[PDB]
Amino acid sequence: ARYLGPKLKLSRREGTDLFLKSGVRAIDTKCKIEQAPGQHGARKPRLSDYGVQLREKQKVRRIYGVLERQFRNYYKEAARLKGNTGENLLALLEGRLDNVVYRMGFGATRAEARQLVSHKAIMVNGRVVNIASYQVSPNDVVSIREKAKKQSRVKAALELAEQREKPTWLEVDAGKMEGTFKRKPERSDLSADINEHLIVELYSK
Amino acid sequence: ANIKSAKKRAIQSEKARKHNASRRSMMRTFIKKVYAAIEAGDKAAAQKAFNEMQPIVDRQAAKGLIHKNKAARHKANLTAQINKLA
Amino acid sequence: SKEKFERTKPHVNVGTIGHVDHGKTTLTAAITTVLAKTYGGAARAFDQIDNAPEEKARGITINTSHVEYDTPTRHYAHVDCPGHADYVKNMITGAAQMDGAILVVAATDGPMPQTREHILLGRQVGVPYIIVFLNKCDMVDDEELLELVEMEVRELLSQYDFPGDDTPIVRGSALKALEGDAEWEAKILELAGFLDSYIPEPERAIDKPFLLPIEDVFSISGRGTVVTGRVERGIIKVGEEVEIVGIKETQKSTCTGVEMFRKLLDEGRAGENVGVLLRGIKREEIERGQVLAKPGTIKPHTKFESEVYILSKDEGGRHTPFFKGYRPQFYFRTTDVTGTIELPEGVEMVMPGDNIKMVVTLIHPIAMDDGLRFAIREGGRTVGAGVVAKVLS
Amino acid sequence: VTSYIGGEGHNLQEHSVILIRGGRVKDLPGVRYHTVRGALDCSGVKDRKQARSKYGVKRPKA
Amino acid sequence: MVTIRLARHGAKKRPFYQVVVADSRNARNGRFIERVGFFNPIASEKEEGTRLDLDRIAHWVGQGATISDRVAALIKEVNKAA
RNA sequence: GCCCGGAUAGCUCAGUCGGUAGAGCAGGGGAUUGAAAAUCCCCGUGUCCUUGGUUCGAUUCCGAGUCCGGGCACCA
RNA sequence: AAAUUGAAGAGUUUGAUCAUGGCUCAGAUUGAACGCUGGCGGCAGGCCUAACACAUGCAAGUCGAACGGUAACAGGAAGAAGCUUGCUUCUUUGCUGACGAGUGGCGGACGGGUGAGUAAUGUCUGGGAAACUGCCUGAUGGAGGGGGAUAACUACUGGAAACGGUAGCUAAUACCGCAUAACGUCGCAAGACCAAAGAGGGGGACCUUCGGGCCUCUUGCCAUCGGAUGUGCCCAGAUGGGAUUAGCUAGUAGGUGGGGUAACGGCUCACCUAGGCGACGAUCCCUAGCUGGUCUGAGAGGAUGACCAGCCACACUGGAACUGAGACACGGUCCAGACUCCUACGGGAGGCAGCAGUGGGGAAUAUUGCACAAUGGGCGCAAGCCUGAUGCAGCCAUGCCGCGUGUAUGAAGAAGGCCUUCGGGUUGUAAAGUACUUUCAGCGGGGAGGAAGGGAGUAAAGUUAAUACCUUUGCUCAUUGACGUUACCCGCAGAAGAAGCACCGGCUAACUCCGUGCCAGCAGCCGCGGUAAUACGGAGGGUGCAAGCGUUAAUCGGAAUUACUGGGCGUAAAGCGCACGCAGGCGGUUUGUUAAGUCAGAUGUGAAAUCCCCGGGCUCAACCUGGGAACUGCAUCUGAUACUGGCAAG
Repeated sequence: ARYLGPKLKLSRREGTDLFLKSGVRAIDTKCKIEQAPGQHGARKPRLSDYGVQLREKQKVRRIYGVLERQFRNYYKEAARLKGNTGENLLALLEGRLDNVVYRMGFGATRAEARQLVSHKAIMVNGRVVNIASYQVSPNDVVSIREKAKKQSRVKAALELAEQREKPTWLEVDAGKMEGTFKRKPERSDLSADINEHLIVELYSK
Repeated sequence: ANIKSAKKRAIQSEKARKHNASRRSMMRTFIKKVYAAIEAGDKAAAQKAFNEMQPIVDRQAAKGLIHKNKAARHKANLTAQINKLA
Repeated sequence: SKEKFERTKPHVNVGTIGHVDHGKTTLTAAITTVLAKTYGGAARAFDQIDNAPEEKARGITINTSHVEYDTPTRHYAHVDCPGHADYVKNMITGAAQMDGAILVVAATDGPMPQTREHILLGRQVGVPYIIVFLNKCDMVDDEELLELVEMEVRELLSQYDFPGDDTPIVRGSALKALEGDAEWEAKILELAGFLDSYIPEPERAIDKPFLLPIEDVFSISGRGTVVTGRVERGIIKVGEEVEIVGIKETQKSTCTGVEMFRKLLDEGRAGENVGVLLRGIKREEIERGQVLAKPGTIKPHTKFESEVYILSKDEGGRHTPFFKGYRPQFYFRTTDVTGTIELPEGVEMVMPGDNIKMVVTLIHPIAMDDGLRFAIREGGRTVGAGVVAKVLS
Repeated sequence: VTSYIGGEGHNLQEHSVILIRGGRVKDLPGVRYHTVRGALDCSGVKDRKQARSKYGVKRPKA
Repeated sequence: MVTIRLARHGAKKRPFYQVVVADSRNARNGRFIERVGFFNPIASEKEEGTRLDLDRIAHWVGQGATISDRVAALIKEVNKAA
């Protein structure tokens, strides 16, 4: 499941850009930044020791654009792997194709990039990929299909990635419409949107 | 279950049942001829009698008449009487 | 596992009408009995006149069209319906399902209420195709008075605009035709001559989307749920996917059998009775208030728009105007259902002998489309005849 | 068992054949159940629009 | 009597076999006393998909065992020592 | 699929089961009270089965139908 | 080829407060339902209720190269016959292919299902000694002769059916003794003594009844000694409840002999002695297949054995016996019980807890599927035959995961709703407008792999009769996919076909208003609600989840709330009213000596599957699968001797 409705709603509640709807409205008419959504958006949100956890979990799932079933899946995988679950999950979250495609300018938003990956616009290793959750391997290249190399929405997005610093585990070239996923994602540049203390609290319940 | 597509191995079991029943009492009651040589006191004549028995004692366990390795115990139980003699 | 009925020659749904004690089951036995002698070639035979336990056990008349037979032109299936005033409902629905009817009357009683009620149904709700039989003729002491007794039947026809003498009115003694009396076996089979030509012929709506208004339902032990009745439209074949709509929630099944008259059926046809076996369905859920159909051809509704004519007292209608807010009983295929009615903008009443636009609101849903006929009744009389012009939600 | 019926609108009767779930309400003595609306002879509750999946009430009605 | 046979594994349209030391009184995909190899008849680019223990079969047939026809085939394309 | 019976104020009792349904008991409101009980002072209910008919007349009769009980009735 | 990430707090006692402690609660999970809602794809899942009864279908048999026979089908061979006329009919002939039916050989007891028994030497964990087997397989011997039966078939015949009845013929790989046999059998030894089956292929020579024989090969038999998957016994430790569950046993306890057993023991019978077992649990009566492992939680602990997999018992009921390696048995046999069914009323028939299907129960459940393609199993002399076994599509939101339902951009944001300070704000760049693609579904096009083996032709080799026969391979090409337009991929518009569900007093993420005005109900607890309620119900907006959603129950958690991990008892529920003292537990200090336990050590084992760690693969995941890590203990035995334990003295 994906967000079909109005996308800029979310960013205003969550205190972040979510990297969607990165356009602008003219002369800041009814610009609706610096407010939370709706008529009661000027009222303060209220917390509990679990409430902070649910609001941080919403945050991370709106960053990387993943379902709760996807995030529960990756967190079981994080715990299958040795070491600590928290850092094991943060390594999982940063490498997935839809995010690497937004980082690599193919989509000017998260929703352009998730539509690109589903709609066979990105092929990886030269082979077509129709799922958001494919793990790009180190030193491999993501590569636009010819029928997506015509998309005006992508051609604007890849220019919006030039003179834009990219997370230091990948590079992209507008002129190729191809980006090298140079190496493994690094927690020392990007981490996920949650509290490592809270994630072990719910088993004590 | 209720059915099998053939029935003839069930009739093969009854054909066998009756030809085993008819001769399992035959091969075991001949021993009344052996017992008179046990009563005569003499180990060698007792043994010769059990050797006269051996033709029917091995075939009774080869065949379906009691099945399995049942010749061994019959030979053992009858010996355990005649081995008191010398 | 069963043997198969083969769709050879045209085929028609018919039925007996008239009162109790008059001959209402006797006549339909007796015609089929003389047919096996006369059409079929046989000699008068004891197995001709009696019938098997197994059909009697189920074809109690009031839930089952128990009678199927053959004639030189067509096959027939036939429905048996109550002759008394305690129960008339299964006649007045059965009229819209049949292509014509066999009218029985007994000289011993004379005419009774159901000989005068069931004759009207072919104008009111069904079709005007009636053939007539005058029963127990042997009882009357004078033949020349029997002839005047038959002029009563020509009047009874003429009461409800049936032609009093161009309708075929056989004289007979159906229990004497049944047993093998030489005079009365020879005075029944004229009726099957007329049945072969008065319909004149069935015509079947087997091009249209499948509509089986269910008449009755059965529980086969170990195999489950069979739903059956006259097919009003369309076709079924074995392994088709099928939808049940009507008084219940809509659900889908697979028709995994298709039968007619307790035999498997190479093809279910419109205008004839057909049964359908259903996969993964339990006898706990199903009811006769259902209608089987091809998925997405017809939907259940409680509300509908319609045109309806209100009879004049001439036609045995009202003489009082028909006001808004009435609660008439409607008649749709195998089933009757009652609804509260409404009249057009600024109409509080419509007069007897006038046509109106109506909106109905039933007390239970049935499967409905445009072009479905009804008649209305308001209790003591039928008062109108009409058609669903479109369904509403 | 005594079984609570929630929201106004009662289609159940002194012979209505029904289903009931757990309904915890120690507020009322002995009551440990809740009667499921829109199941068997029980129809769904009146004036609901925030429920559809609860009370058997379907996509909304008055 | 002991046998060296296929016992079956793997999902719909995508099967697998474990080559196994078994009795004909046993269930095919059930009881065995040893796995002597694996055979994935469909798999491509899976190096760990296939083994067969020739050394084990030579022990078993010395004890009077028989190789089933899939096994008797597979030993001629697996190396004659294992 | 059909057929039968039951529908006087919250309760009760009456009323040619053809002749404009009458009365009582209990309760509720208001006031007291922020509210309620209780009290004190005011006041109402008839689904007289819904709805069509029969008749000079329907409360009470007949069909139609709901809920609830009961009847008639089946295994391609 | 290695390894851990785990332990919690919150609402609620009162005017206010601390401690103790119950109640409620946040979390995770189920073969789950209920109720709403739903598009697409993968793999997975769907009685978890009545061991309750099943309509109808369907699930291990098979070989003519064991035998006698010749119903069917075709053919040959021969006769006869007809203008079908050298082409055509009929007949005959077991003569051939061949096969209906009978006799005969091995498995059907196998696979598959269920959880009713069994608290169990079944099962778990580990050993002990008196055991055994289909059949595969190591290896030794043997095959003399004679006699004898009968179905099929042949004829005759009753009954509704079951059931057959009457009478005749005869064959074997069918029937039987003696013979005859190995490392064989028994016997203390002398000595006696043990089996059984043939059939089939074919050539030069050679006989000849021209059948056949002989010859040789192939195929099969029987006895017997070995091996082995499989199976049994014994033994030790462990195995829910009632002690308001106190006696149980002589067929015991112990012994001895016969009997009996695969073997073993009062197994069983009997004698003789009198003992055995129990209140720290005999006995009595109740419940429950177990286990690897599945769920939950720091784990202990608890729940729990299901989806997959090892094993046990069972299959509407009761009695008994047998077929066979092995079965009072699921697919079979005699009888009884109940019900049901056929019936000529005499009589007979049947048990899905196999597969599909179904009625019923209940809160609740797939298609009388499809297929020879591939895996195993049973017969097969071999080609071959069987299989609902097996593989594989369907149905369904039953399970899990992955994907999509459009998206870049875009306002004087405009109406409306909502909220409002009445300015606007906001819903929302959401709409309008501008720009773009079709993934997926659809439709069309293309199309891998699951396939190995198997068939035949032909050559050489081996086997061998110089020779065939018999058989393998080489080589040729004969032939082989259910699932199925497959998996996977490519073309083609076009946003076109894809959003509902629950929540907003606090614990709990969401706030404002209005009405109903202590009402409707509302929460689990505290409680909310009595006319401007984030507690009701709705509105809008907000929050949370998503083709799934909420809710209910169930399990486990929080709980230390029975505390080893991890509690109190003066007084929080609380120390025996007191003494004396056995059971059992515990034992100063000193001398000597010992060690199974401990500890050091080793040997044997918990395999696979399942589990865990690390890889590999199906695009990813779900899913599949490899390698490597795990199994602390247990059984037994070796060193040390501080110590528990043992032995002796002071």
